[PDB]
Amino acid sequence: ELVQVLRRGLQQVSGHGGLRGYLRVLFRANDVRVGTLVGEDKYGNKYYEDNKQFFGRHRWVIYTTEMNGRDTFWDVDGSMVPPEWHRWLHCMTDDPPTTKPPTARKYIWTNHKFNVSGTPQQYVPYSTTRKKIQEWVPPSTPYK
Amino acid sequence: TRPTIRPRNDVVHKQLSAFGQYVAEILPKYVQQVQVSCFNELEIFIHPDGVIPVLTFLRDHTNAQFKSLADLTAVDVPTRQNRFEIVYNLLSLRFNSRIRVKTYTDELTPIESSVTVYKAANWYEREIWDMFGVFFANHPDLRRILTDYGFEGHPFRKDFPLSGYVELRYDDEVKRVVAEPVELAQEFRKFDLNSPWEAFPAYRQPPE
Amino acid sequence: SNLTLNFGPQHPAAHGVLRLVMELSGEMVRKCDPHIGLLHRGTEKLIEYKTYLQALPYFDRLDYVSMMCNEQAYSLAVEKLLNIQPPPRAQWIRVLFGEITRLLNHIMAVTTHALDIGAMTPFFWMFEEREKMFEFYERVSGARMHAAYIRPGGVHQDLPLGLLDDIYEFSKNFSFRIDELEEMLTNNRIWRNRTVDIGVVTAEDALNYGFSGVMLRGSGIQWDLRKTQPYDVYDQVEFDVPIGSRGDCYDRYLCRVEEMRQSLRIISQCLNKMPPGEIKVDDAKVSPPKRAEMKTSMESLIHHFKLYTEGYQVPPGATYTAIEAPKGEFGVYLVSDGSSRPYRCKIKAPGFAHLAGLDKMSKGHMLADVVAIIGTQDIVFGEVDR
Amino acid sequence: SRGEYVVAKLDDLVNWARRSSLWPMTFGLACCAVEMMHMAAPRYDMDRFGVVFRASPRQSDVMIVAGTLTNKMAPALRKVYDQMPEPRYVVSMGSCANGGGYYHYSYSVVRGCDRIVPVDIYVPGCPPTAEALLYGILQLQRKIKREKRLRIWYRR
Amino acid sequence: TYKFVNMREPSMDMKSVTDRAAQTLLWTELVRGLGMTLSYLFREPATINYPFEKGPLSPRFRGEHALRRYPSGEERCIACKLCEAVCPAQAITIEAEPRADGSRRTTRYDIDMTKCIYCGFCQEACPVDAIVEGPNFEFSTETHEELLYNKEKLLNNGDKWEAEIAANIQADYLYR
Amino acid sequence: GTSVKPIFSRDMNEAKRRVRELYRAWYREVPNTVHLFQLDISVKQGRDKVREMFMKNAHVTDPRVVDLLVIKGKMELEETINVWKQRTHIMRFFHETEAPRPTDFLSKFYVGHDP
Amino acid sequence: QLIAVDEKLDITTLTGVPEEHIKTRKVRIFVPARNNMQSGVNNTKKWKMEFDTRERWENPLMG
Amino acid sequence: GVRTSPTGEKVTHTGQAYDDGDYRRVRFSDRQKEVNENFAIDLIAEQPVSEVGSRVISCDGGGGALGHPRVYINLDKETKTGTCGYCGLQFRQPHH
Amino acid sequence: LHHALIPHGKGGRSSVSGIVATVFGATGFLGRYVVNHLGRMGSQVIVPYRCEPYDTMHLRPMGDLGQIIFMEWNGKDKDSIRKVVEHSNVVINLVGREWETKNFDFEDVFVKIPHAIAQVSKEAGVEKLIHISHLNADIKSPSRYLRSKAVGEKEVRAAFPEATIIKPSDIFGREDRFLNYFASMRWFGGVPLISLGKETVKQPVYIVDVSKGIINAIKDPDAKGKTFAFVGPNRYLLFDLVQYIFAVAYRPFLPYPLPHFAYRWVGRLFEVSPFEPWTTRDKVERVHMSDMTLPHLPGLEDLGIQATPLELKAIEVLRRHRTYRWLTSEMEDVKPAKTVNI
Ligand SMILES: CCCCCCCCCCCCCCCCC[C@@H](O)O[C@H](CO[C@H](O)CCCCCCCCCCCCCCC)COP(=O)(O)OCC[N+](C)(C)C
Ligand SMILES: NC(=O)C1=CN([C@@H]2O[C@H](COP(=O)(O)OP(=O)(O)OC[C@H]3O[C@@H](n4cnc5c(N)ncnc54)[C@H](OP(=O)(O)O)[C@@H]3O)[C@@H](O)[C@H]2O)C=CC1
Ligand code: SF4
Ligand code: SF4
Ligand code: SF4
Ligand SMILES: [Zn+2]
Repeated sequence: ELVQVLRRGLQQVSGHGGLRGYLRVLFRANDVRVGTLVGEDKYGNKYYEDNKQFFGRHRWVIYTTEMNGRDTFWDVDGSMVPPEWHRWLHCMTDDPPTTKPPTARKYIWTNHKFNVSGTPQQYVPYSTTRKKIQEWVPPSTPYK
Repeated sequence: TRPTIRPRNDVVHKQLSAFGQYVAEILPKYVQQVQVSCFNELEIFIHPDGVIPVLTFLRDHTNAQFKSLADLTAVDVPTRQNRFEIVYNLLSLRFNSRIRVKTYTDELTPIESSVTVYKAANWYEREIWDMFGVFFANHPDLRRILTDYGFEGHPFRKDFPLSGYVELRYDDEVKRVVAEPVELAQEFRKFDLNSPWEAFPAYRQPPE
Repeated sequence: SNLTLNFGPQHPAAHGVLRLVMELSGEMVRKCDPHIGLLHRGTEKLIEYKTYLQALPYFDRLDYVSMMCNEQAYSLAVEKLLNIQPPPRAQWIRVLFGEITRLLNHIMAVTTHALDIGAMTPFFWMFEEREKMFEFYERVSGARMHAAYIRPGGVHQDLPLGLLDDIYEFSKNFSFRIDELEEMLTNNRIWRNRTVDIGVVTAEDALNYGFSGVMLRGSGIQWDLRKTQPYDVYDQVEFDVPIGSRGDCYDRYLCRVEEMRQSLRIISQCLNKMPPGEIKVDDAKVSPPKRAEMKTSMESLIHHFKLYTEGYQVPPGATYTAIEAPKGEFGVYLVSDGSSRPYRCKIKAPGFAHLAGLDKMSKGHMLADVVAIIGTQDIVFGEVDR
Repeated sequence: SRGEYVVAKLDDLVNWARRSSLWPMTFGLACCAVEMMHMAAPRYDMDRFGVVFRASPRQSDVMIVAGTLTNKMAPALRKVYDQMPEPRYVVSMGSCANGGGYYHYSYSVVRGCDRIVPVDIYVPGCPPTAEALLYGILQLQRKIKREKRLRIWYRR
Repeated sequence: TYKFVNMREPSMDMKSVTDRAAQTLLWTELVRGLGMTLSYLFREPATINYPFEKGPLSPRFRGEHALRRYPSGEERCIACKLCEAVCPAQAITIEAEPRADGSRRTTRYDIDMTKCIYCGFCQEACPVDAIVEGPNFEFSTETHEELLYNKEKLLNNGDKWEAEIAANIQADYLYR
Repeated sequence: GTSVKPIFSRDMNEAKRRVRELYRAWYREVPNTVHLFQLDISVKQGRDKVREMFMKNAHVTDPRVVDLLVIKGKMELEETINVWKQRTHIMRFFHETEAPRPTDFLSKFYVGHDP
Repeated sequence: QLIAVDEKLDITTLTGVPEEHIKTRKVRIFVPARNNMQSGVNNTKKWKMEFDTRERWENPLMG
Repeated sequence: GVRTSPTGEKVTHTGQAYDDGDYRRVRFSDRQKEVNENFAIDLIAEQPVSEVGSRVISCDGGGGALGHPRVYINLDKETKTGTCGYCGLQFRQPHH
Repeated sequence: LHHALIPHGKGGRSSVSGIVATVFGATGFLGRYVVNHLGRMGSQVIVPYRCEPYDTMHLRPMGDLGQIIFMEWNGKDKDSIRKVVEHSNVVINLVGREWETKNFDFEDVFVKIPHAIAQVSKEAGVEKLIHISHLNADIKSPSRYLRSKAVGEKEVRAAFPEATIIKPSDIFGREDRFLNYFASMRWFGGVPLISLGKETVKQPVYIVDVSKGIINAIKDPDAKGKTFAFVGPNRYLLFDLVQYIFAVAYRPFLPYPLPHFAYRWVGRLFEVSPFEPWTTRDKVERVHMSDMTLPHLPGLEDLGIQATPLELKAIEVLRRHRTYRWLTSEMEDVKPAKTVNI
């Protein structure tokens, strides 16, 4: 029984792409589990499943190392997940976007964006309405 | 009329009317009115001088035994000469009943404190004094309970503005929290929601 | 001269916003003076400026450990004033989620009391169950705690198609968690020494000081609102009321644990007896119509418009409606003037009366005893301060 | 250059040590603190990130304003913030702490804790979920990682 | 119907007194508590690996607001101001006027997210499913001003989260 | 008799005597307040502030109103003595941060519309 | 016993209102006029007291 | 359908843009102005007009209960199409 | 007046004052007070900063939402200056250092930077410029600080002819280097004074007075191209001033005379610090130099400011330097110092 769990650990080491891949996933995700690859994102994220872990650990994402413009080898966050995989990953549905793709609309963003707070791309509020009162303009010609 | 309408209970209505008559008979000196609502709640309107007697009766009489003071509060009605209305809600565990006693006062007339009858009143009366400015005579310790230290005015009064008169901020010149006249980036937007058509004909008032 | 000490508001055992001014002789407590209002938000005055539907989330935020119960009390008051009746399935849903809310509140109370006394471990064990119940809340409403699910005509939406099974799965296992908690605390001599004969209150003093709920039943007073004045369907469920004998912290702890067990019993009964039908009163002048009717029917659209802009009018009157909330007797004195906005709303919270009596219970006790007494009263200052 | 490389490395080390050991003051006000309690619960386990509550402000690195700030409480909040040794950070949790929320027009409520103390991260919600607060805490960590104190000192 | 919780007295048998004395002298209850802690030590923890794993959610979840469109790309909002009237926090501000084509459309649609209580009354009131509460909850900012949303920001939120908002609506509109 | 009952005092003389008692208590308390709260004001400044606060209600002629004012002043003193108030509360009496509002017509006309 | 106060009722010093909002305020007491868009008369029964309109300006942020 | 202001600022679909002398543009320095790129008026203008063989048509915006309240449009005028007051879709009878 | 800039409100936090002010050196001693006063009335404040943004946190609660905007800038880059002054109608210059770093000397922070600011503001359409110099600034002083101050003052005047120049003298306040500097030398046993400080006269001025004077000069139409001197109501001998400082702090006063060369040598020794120096040679020169008297210049009383005497404000700075025994002592207990008044 102990030798079986040791073999399972060795299999986990081997199944991540050798020692380099094992160390990469251990230092990035703080986890070394192996699951079936559900899908691959448009931005490089990978989504894995394993139904033998309990509810909460049965789905996970390994984030990409390079999002729109920044290096996300170390700095990753939850806002990097596109909305379809956002629905799959938070267990709002049992259908991955690979098997049940979302509806296509011309106005839907073709490029997901993470939380851009603290960057030059941050949203700045302003009044969207036009000027209420128009002032009289004096004539350009002298009066006397 | 069955599914969507709350059912009636005439037995409780009769019992509450009988007990209201009983209380009015026993205390003619202070009882001014007795009512039973359509959902079986007994209300007793009394003169302000009968707060201590009536409550004591309701707590100590063998047939009343209203041992619990559920709630004590005030209501502000500016159109009345006696602006403030003092409401006592009492619970009787022996007879599994609830009663309500109402009296009145204004800004300058003190109300006798009921701490001797009910200990629970001690904070409630304080709260009334804090929120409406009704003074309670012979209170063991009557002071503000809910508002900030040095707060001026009584917020639960109807003429008190919703956002108050002062607001707080930290000032670095004096290195402390300061109070300034209130200023709002967005003023509260008052809505006129009342319909110009009558809703309940049963409550129509004589047109003078 | 005694030492004067500020206990809180920034204190782990002060529950956030309590300023207990204590006069101490050594460590003996000579006087307790609770300064409150550090969480006074002026809820009642704000309610005076909203419609009846708009005032509902305030009751969520009142006692933020028992949300559906506050919603239920407010809804019962408004239904009594409106002379309407919720449908039976709505009442069963209300009682089920009220019992779940009682479980949540009792977990929070017992675990925080143990943490204050020093037992840090059961907090983590029971907050996972609290998380699962938050999941139930979110599945039924979309919010983990501030649901606003219970409305003055019934409930907002129907249960999702797989929720009853998950509730049954949680309930069939919660008893072992209670058993582990009791193994941790019930027979421990340190726990008993910290709690036995601490904060002893007599039955008469409890009645006069305005106590309610466990604060009464620990002294031997055989009282419970769900048994004596049942409101929704509580007359159709069988459960037992735990009664104390010594009036101290230990008896109240035992009463709360047994009340968790009885809530499990009631939850089982509600799960078995859930009936079919509609979830809100079939009166479109009070409850909004369905979205499909609002987009097809002229009357439905008009009533949707008027209900979500002005609201329904409540006939003039005044009521006092009380329920057996997990912390005691939670009441609303509601005054309507015939309009679509409440004229006056006074909230009666058991924490107010229980805290007003902390000085009486703390006489002849030490600082740690006062910490235990604060823990045993189950005080949340959102409802105390309002 | 050689000195700038050294100060950059020291900046990295100091920022890593500061962001990996964030000790919030055991400070909560209202409903939101309950969700904060769920962040320390086993499911999320803020301890596993290096985040532990400590009662004394002198032993705290971050203040999380979780709940409504009333006019009565504002001096106390300012006092416990001033006694925090530097560097110190403030996280605003929920609508009430952000801008007043459901009591923005009340007479006794401070319209946003940024009137009292400077705020680093604004976590929105009523209440924010424990995941939302965890996201805010990790965002604060990423902000701390971005600060360059010794680089700026060296260029003075 | 009531039961007693603490009305049991113990047996005075010599052997029972001996067990009580042994418990007092040898601390058997404390060993039982230690055993409970030890049994918990060898269980699997309930911790999830955030942010690589997320807590479960529901289609009914209320989070960051968004303004939606019709399939043609036309905005759904018609400036009825029902959401503005129902908002318990007065967090919505609306200004409208006839558009260049005569359509009834807003010129200002602002939501103060530091006033919003995230109750979802606005999306219940809306007759055309224009304003919704989305599934996003990870939108913490570094400044207060970033949480004062205008119409451009809300329309961008709708365009960004539509693929998920529509699917969530599809799974719950039959309960509404 | 106008059917009005007193709070404590029956005529203006008793109300005036209660006012004098409260004023004496405040005058005695001022130095202790300055020392305990560590205020940057003189004892003379605090006593002048007390005198100003008392003179702000010098126009009252109703004994009941004077009684309620004395009761409120007693609560204020009890708050100050027990250190329930903080330095911020005590210093709110002076309005150090508020910019003085001009009182003449021309300045009001220049700044805005308020009378 | 009664003390027979024969003065004019004045609670100004007890309400805590700043003196600016007592002396320079002008209130209007009136029965509101019927909304000319509807024929209902239920909003013209009671008397209303309101205050004089003061200055409203535009917020530099968000307008 | 975004256009550029003479100062270089993007113009929103509501038509708002700060003037050259307006100091409030300073809020966009070192940052950006948020402008939604999809203009609803231009998007709805691209939809073809629907030919129907009845005097009165019905519109619910599509999707059944997921659209807008159902309304009925008269199409008796031959010089102008019938427009939905919610969706903006245009309907007409066969002419010419 | 550009309608968007027309004043509105009651002068509070949410009001509009019509002022768009770029405050250089707002992260300093005087800058925090100036920004606080500007944000009190509801002014749009633009803070150019070069330090770590953490060091600007205290400036954030000083304004309403959107009324304080922080932008990065470089002193030697004119594009940064143009970026930060493009939309402003007032520019205030509070940049200065009491020591020379390896990157900026006295003529870099007092001549080059003020001249660049003034020139870019003039060519960007800025209407009002406020420049802070020293009271004792002149091109023949033994202090390089004051010589650079005078050169920069004349260069700023050349670049911005209608600029307002303000010349304070020894500002004292909570975060000052005047009262704190003399209170902190108790740790060296004695107090070294040149000629026992019996031949030096100082006229310190309150920080709040200087900030109020700057704010008043902003909204004074007649103060376009004038030069102001901001001095306190009382002139003290250095010995009497330091003795009063030690009396308020309740510390033992043990002064001793130190020759000029020895004190200059200790200043040079302390100058070697890679951090902020405890004292410098220039600091020694400025401390033991008498304050100039310029009666022909307008003062605080011409801007409506009544200068606050040191006696009413020394306790708020020096109470931090007391021990626990004397921590609660009052203000009028310390017998105000002797004044060399006329
Ligand atoms: C001699 C006494 C003084 C110095 C004492 C030093 C003691 C030993 C040094 C400690 C070693 C630890 C530092 C490096 C650990 C960083 C690990 C790595 O992952 O960090 C990444 C980046 O690396 C760090 O930025 C580098 C930090 C240190 C850089 C160089 C170290 C300089 C040491 C020189 C000390 C000499 C001083 C001598 C004084 C006399 C980003 O990780 P991060 O994402 O955030 O956290 C994990 C979260 N996940 C899950 C999202 C991935
Ligand atoms: N304090 C006094 O006694 C009186 C002051 N003086 C003058 O008054 C002005 C302000 O006084 P004070 O507040 O006390 O000075 P401080 O030293 O306290 O602050 C100086 C300000 O100027 C900035 N600054 C300094 N050097 C540079 C630089 N090379 N590049 C960019 N910014 C820089 C600082 O920014 P950072 O924090 O990033 O370094 C800081 O914000 C100064 O010009 C001073 O010369 C007039 C008479 C005396
Ligand atoms: S934001 Fe909402 S949940 Fe949080 S404290 Fe305020 S009211 Fe309570
Ligand atoms: S969720 Fe509630 S508070 Fe927020 S905008 Fe909608 S209605 Fe208003
Ligand atoms: S979002 Fe919906 S409810 Fe609000 S104004 Fe637009 S259409 Fe009306
Ligand atoms: Zn349509």
